[PDB]
Amino acid sequence: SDQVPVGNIPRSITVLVEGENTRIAQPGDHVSVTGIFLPILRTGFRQVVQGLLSETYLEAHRIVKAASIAPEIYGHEDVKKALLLLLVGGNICLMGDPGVAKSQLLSYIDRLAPRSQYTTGRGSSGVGLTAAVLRLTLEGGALVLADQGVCCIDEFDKMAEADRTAIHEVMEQQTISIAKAGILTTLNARCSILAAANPPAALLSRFDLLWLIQDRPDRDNDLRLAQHITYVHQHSRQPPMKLMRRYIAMCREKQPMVPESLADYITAAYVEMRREAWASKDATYTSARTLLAILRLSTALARLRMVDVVEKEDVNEAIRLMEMSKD
Amino acid sequence: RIQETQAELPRGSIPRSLEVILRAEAVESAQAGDKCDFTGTLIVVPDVSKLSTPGARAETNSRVSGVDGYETEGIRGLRALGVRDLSYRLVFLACCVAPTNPTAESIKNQMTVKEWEKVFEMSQDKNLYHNLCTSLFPTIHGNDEVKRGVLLMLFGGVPKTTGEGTSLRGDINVCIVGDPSTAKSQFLKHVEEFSPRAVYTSGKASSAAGLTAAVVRDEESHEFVIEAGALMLADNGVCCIDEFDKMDVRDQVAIHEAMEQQTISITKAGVKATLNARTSILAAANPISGHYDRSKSLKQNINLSAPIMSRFDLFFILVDECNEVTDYAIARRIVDLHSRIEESIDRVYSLDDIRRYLLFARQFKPKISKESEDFIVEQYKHLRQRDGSGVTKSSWRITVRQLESMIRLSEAMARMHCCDEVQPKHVKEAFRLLNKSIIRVETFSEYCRISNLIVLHLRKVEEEEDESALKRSELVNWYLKEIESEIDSEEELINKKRIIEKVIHRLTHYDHVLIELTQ
Amino acid sequence: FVEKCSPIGVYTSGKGSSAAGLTASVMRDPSSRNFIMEGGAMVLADGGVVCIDEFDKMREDDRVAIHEAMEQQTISIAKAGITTTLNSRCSVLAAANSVFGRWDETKGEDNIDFMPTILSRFDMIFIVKDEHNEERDVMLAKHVITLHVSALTQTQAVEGEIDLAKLKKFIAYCRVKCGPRLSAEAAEKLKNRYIIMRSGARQHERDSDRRSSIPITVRQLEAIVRIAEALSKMKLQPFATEADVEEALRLFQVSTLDAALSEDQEMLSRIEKQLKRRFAIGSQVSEHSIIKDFTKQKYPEHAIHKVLQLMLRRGEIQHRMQRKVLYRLK
Amino acid sequence: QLYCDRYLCDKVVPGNRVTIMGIYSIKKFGLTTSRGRDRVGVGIRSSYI
Amino acid sequence: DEEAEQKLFSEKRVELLKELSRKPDIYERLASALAPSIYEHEDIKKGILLQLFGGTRKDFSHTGRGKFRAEINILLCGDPGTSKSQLLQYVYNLVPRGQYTSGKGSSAVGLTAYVMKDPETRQLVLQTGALVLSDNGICCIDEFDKMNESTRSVLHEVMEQQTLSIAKAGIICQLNARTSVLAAANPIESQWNPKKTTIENIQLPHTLLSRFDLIFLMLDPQDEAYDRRLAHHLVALYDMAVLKDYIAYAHSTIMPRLSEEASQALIEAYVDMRKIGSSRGMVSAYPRQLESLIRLAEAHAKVRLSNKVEAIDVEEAKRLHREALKQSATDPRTGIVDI
Amino acid sequence: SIAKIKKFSKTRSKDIFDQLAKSLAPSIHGHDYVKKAILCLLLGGVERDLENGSHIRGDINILLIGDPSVAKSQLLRYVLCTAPRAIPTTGRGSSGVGLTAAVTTDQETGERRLEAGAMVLADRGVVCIDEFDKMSDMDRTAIHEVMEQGRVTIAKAGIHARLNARCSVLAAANPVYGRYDQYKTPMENIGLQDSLLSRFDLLFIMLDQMDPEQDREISDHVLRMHRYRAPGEQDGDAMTQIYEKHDNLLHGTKKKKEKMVSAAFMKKYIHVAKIIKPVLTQESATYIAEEYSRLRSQDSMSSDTARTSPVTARTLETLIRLATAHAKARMSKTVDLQDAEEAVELVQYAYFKK
Ligand SMILES: Nc1ncnc2c1ncn2[C@@H]1O[C@H](COP(=O)(O)OP(=O)(O)O)[C@@H](O)[C@H]1O
Ligand SMILES: Nc1ncnc2c1ncn2[C@@H]1O[C@H](COP(=O)(O)OP(=O)(O)O)[C@@H](O)[C@H]1O
Ligand SMILES: Nc1ncnc2c1ncn2[C@@H]1O[C@H](COP(=O)(O)OP(=O)(O)O)[C@@H](O)[C@H]1O
Ligand SMILES: [Mg+2]
Ligand SMILES: [Mg+2]
Ligand SMILES: [Mg+2]
Repeated sequence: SDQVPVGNIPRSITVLVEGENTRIAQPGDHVSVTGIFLPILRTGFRQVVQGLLSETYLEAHRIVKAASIAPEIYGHEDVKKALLLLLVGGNICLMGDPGVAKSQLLSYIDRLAPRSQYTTGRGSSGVGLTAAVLRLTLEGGALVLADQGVCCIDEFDKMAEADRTAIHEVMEQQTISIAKAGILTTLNARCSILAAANPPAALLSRFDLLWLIQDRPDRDNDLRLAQHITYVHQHSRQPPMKLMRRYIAMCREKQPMVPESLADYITAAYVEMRREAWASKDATYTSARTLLAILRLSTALARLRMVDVVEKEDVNEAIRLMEMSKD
Repeated sequence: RIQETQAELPRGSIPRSLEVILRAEAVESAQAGDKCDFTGTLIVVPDVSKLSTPGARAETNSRVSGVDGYETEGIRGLRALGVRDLSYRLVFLACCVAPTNPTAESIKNQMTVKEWEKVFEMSQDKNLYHNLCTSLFPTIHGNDEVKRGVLLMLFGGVPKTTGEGTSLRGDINVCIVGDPSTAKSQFLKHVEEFSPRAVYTSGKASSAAGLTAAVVRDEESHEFVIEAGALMLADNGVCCIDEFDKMDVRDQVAIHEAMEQQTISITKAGVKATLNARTSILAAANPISGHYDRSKSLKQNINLSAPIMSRFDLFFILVDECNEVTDYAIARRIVDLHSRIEESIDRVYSLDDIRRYLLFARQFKPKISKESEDFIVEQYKHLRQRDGSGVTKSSWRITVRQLESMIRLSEAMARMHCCDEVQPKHVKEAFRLLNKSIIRVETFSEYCRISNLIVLHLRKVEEEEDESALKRSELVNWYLKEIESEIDSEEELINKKRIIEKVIHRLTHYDHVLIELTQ
Repeated sequence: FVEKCSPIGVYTSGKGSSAAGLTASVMRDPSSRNFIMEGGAMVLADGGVVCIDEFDKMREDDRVAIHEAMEQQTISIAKAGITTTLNSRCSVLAAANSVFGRWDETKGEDNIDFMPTILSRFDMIFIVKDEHNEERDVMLAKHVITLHVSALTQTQAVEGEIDLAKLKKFIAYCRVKCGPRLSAEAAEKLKNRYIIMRSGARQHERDSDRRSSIPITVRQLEAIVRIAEALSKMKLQPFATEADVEEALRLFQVSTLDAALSEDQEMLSRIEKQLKRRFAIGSQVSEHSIIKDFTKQKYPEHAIHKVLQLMLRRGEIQHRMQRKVLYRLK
Repeated sequence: QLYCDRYLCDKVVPGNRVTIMGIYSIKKFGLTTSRGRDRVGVGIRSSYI
Repeated sequence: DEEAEQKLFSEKRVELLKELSRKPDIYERLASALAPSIYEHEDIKKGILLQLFGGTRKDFSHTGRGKFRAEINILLCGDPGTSKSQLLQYVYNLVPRGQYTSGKGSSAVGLTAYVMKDPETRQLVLQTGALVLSDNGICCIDEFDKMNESTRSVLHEVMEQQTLSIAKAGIICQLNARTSVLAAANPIESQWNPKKTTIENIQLPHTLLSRFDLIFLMLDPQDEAYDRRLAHHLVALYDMAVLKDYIAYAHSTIMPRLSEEASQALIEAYVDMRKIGSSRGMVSAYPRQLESLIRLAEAHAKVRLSNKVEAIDVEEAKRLHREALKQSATDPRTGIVDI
Repeated sequence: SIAKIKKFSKTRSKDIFDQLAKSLAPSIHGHDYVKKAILCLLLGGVERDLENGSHIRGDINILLIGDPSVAKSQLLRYVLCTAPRAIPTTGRGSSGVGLTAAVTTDQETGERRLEAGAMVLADRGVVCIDEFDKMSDMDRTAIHEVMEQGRVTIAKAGIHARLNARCSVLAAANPVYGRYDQYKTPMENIGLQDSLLSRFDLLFIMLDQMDPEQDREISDHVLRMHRYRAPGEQDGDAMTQIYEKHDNLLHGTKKKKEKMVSAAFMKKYIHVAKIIKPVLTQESATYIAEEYSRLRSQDSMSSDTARTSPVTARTLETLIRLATAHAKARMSKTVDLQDAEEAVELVQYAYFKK
């Protein structure tokens, strides 16, 4: 999109790929190709101009494809920790008032992730999600492309109901099922979803973590935000990714395990938590899904520490994060 | 074209389609919609566009090579060696076509002596009216009115034409509306099983082109051929429509066109044609709320357009009783079906005998006797007088269409009993059935009667005199004076006085029917 | 008659016509990629007159487009890969019906459903009523029957009628030939009168304590200017005179101010307010008593009769067996 | 079907009511064979004015 | 395919299974062996097992009634924070000829069959959909609430007549769709609000609801013992062949039948159910529930490897029917579930 | 489709934007604030990019609400005539598909192709939306993507793209009650959600006050314009210096002491100013931040009047953008305090009403 002139549309080219170069690139990837530019003599329907016309194509010979998260945005440190945990791995939703930069966090997440997709609303609605048949081969949408990656969705509440049902299916079941005239398939989508929205029981019941961002007009916080924004606009750099990608890749290689003893402690905590939730009649949801989310967060933190056995600090930090999100 | 039947289908498989070819005399038979056995040969015929990839092919055995300037290249070499692609398809040639299971004089001659004996034995039985009800519907409990209506629709009336070029309907249409689980689809399924030419369709499953007809081009000649829809295959038969409310409004418009004109007009692909659709329609519909509302008329309980509503001859309404003893009587039958798979049935006539008798009976065209004219006139007069204000509101309102329906039902009864003329028994039966189909709205009558009497008195006072009028006390005294010959004691008199005073207060203040003025 | 008289004229109703819309539309031909535009009733006329019946029945899209069509005389349509601006220089002559079906004088406002925005674009507004005149009906009937009789023989109703062809050609000639502009002396008088009219309108709004449904804006001043210019053009003159502006202001008053100010109506409102309190619900009053009571107050009898007729139309008043005494209902 | 040559072009807009004086003729593009799956008509040349 | 052939040469296994069947607790053991990684919900697993066994496929063509549905359709209504989805996944992965649909993702034409033309040859007039491929199998429907009325119209005929009728241009046919349905549903508010009644919470037409054999109202009691057991099990998460052979043998070797005692027990159960369900607020009863009771009794008879249905089977079926709807705890005159 | 500019700018400084605002359109009477805002659109802000690929918007957006006959459409038409890339798109004239873009399957090849809408064609340009209130909700949700980031994301199975749509928007919408009600708060009259209001940089409310002297002035101006005739055309007929020559009627006898700028020089100067790239100074950053905090605290102090638009994080960017636009107006190298003061005056006027 950077190289397109003013008011025009991106142009396309066709590449042919040989033996070992085959199976290197996947749809949606950014690639650099070393190739030879050659024509093809065309024989077919008659044309206006006499002579020898041809079609061009490219023959390839080589194809080549805590830390600070979005340091430009001030505040939201706990949300940034939760985002780090979601990137590392073992579904996060943000609801906020307008004027708080929720879209920019999703943009940063899309840029950071190796496999990622970013959707803005009705522009990618329908066939942009799921998949469709084209001349026959089946081509997938954003959810299919982001398989084993992270997906980002903006203005979630404005989406059509069908898209929301598909998103719920992806979050819970992790596969898509399509049964329409001409299509009868099940698609694999092992991707984690980050969603943004404006101010429901569905989000609380289905999602794992919800972050509510309320703009309370405190003078000190607003003044510091103004100072940070002026610094950003003037010096074009925050006040004083490859390493982050390599660190995440090294981290995901390991898989910690839960010992037998700590279970009792965890069990106790869970019970007590639910008891408190039963004491506070204004509370809304506690279920085994919350315990599963806590276990997954603790395993992710243990993976961050590269420890073989889950430890106490990870469980405490997961409990604190869930408490902060709920409050 | 022929198709594999449903009974031969394996698991999860679409029926197989085959092409059959008729030569010379056998060409006549095997009309569309039949279910027939073929006897012949299985023969291989070449095809053209089967092989998108190269396959088996022919060539010549001569050891011939090319010469310079005439080298056997692609096209010239293939043409020189006479190479042909070996592609084939399977085609069936038929030499014998028979019905799988087999002009009144012709029908009589076709039947054997034993079949005619059985037909005559059936003919002179009054229990034919009763036993046919139980034979076709052994398992369904109760609802004998619906069984009688379905039988009358099956036998049908007589079509006629007038001297002005108009035509009069001879068919009967039936609709059933009921609460859930009142065996409503069982009647449709039983009629589909019994009838030889019947099509059962759901509301949303059948498309517009699925009904009516389609036009396609002939394979060899320049002419065109017509693919028959559900209504055309059910011509002079019965068409069953379940979930009648789910049909699209424009599909309902097409259905109403077929019901009124009894003709389908096609103007497509350079072909203009008119085809006959003399079908009788049996339809099932659900109430809007899923249950019948006893406090509202029929027009307020169903989402159907007025024209098609008026076209239907008979409407039947089924309501489930909550805790009557019938719950026992129903259960005894249902388990009897599960405990006794086939031994719990006491049919009087086999279905084939019934079909033969129906085929013989449909040929008759009875006339209308002289006394029947006056009897029908007086019965219609009584039916219309039933609509008077002296009784509660009814679901229907009676028009001339009810008179024509009565005539059609009389003709159907005469056809069923094979008599040569319409006689008062059939008229009485049709009158009885049409009255029993009508259901009165239940919410009151006494209040309405008192209000009407008061209105009549006040308006007579207003119209008869330009002088002064009376007051409330005068009205009460007048009504009591008129009742004086009807109340024997003071207690009843005072109770009725209190009741009428409260009723008058309600009329003046709540209903606003009567106006009150000061001195 | 306007449609026939004007050199270019289109007669339409609300929602367009049988097979022609009121505004233009744009489509793309899929086989051969061409941007096709369908002529509407407004685009088909340029410099002509568009007569519009049933102004109330218009659809939403046409209603929005007609705002620009009336104001800037252009329509703007944008679709995928195309943006176009079409010219529509039409004069508008519209007819409409009452909200209740017939006019109700005492109700004053709320008899017109149009919002003030669309009503602002009009230059002059006329209100016509079925006025009771016993001796005028005889003249109307005689005129109608005389027309019916004389239509068969001679088309010479008036001595000095301009022939339709001559009138058409003369109108075209005057429109094409020259164009006039105002004069400063008349301009200052027009300014003074316009300021006075605006002041009176504001005073009326403030005193009546209700927003006027037919406002007086700059567009009405330009409308008076345009009417004076048209009167000047009718005589081929390059500059108008005081008399033209005086006639224009007379017409503008008679139409617009009588429409917007809709003592007779206020006095009828006073009578209605008095009667509503005096009338006892569920009681009878003799018409003679009401007539005496209001004539002792020295109000005209015709106003009382009209108020009683309007109440009869609404249904609050009913006659007894003898029409001498009425009673009140709701 | 009508044939217009030289200055007669663009003198008529679709929708106009016209009176036309002309010569009744047939097209002449050689003795071509009939086409399509319908070949009933024999010796028929398309006509025009 | 293999059931229709005499390949039970393993007389050792036959004897072992026939001896196992005589043991009393085997029923519960089967409910225990159906899913090792699933929680204390034994009633749900028992219902799924009875679904697996299925009712007897009687022949009623001579009667003229038509086909009689011999299979079991089950519904699970509850909050999203439960394990119904895992149950559907396990049933899909366990049984051959299984299909899975979810909410609005499927259309009315996507099911049944649709018109096609071959990309390789000239024509292939009709192609089967999701339901027909599930013939003699299991179809698992999730997010049943979001499905439109157009697809529910198809489901109405599929769930009862076991057949489909298609009438389009040049295509008139009847197909077999002998499937068994496992449906999942959510409350309208995504919470089981106790102030609203059961019918108001579910928000489905009674015609659709009546055809389900069993309805499981998943509710959260917040018991401490439940919390401790589930937490311990879930954290601790950090013979199949014998079951397969037994299920195949029972499914392919025995035809259940019932005597007059079972008949009268069924009739008594039916009238009692009608008495209980008469009150408004709760799901009313219909005659199809009698057939559902018959099917469950026949499945339970199959479990015990018995050709004769005893009163024990009918009583167990009645117990399951009563417990699934939670009619015992539910207030009969207000339609509100209590604890 | 140099010395003069340098001398004029260096000599005038503040008088540059003063005269440009005053001489924007003689055909329109008064409304200095709206003329200033339109000039700010014409000059615009500065697009900025950083290391992480972050994008910061630099365009301005305005919404005008007023009584009928306040010449909003005249302003829109003038901006269409003057701006280089200007496209008019009314409320129901164009739908959501024709605004941004669409995807079509090419029958000739079977591929997927992109067709650009109104906003994509108007890259670095102006889109004018008359009768903005009649636009449907979904179209405004679609316009959100263009108004926030300036890009359009498009996707259908087989193709997906991010098209550039950096643009500025004018919009005019009628009040819900036909005429603006004085007593009711502006929130009831506007009838728009807070998110959409935050999307716009400026809100303006225009009223037709019937003051006799104001009406006299309006009548004088209108009739002076009406009586005017083009020089060189005979009466009664049918149908470059930096400063415009004085006219007896178009300007008046009193205005002889001042002059108006010619249109051609105005366009040349606007283009040159749009080219110039100013920079923000340290003096004004703290000043603007303190005033933003002052406004967000005054939120409690403004008790006698209501607020037209909510104050969010976008307000600070709007302040900086207006400051940079004013710095563009007078050719220089850095943003000064006077531009910040002018921006703050505009914000104070637009954001609150009596
Ligand atoms: N905490 C913050 N730090 C820096 N900039 C912010 C912050 N919050 C908001 N912003 C600015 O405000 C704007 C918010 O717009 P956007 O993120 O599109 O809102 P939303 O995502 O709610 O639609 C962004 O351009 C961003 O530069
Ligand atoms: N009166 C009855 N006699 C016998 N069986 C009945 C009766 N009423 C209902 N049933 C049984 O209940 C079921 C009713 O379902 P169905 O008729 O399909 O309902 P609907 O047609 O209203 O959708 C049938 O399977 C039938 O066996
Ligand atoms: N301030 C003003 N200066 C000059 N003319 C004006 C002014 N305000 C209104 N007008 C006149 O009033 C008319 C208003 O029409 P229009 O611009 O369509 O109003 P709106 O856009 O509010 O509907 C214009 O023709 C214009 O000549
Ligand atoms: Mg955003
Ligand atoms: Mg049914
Ligand atoms: Mg305007």
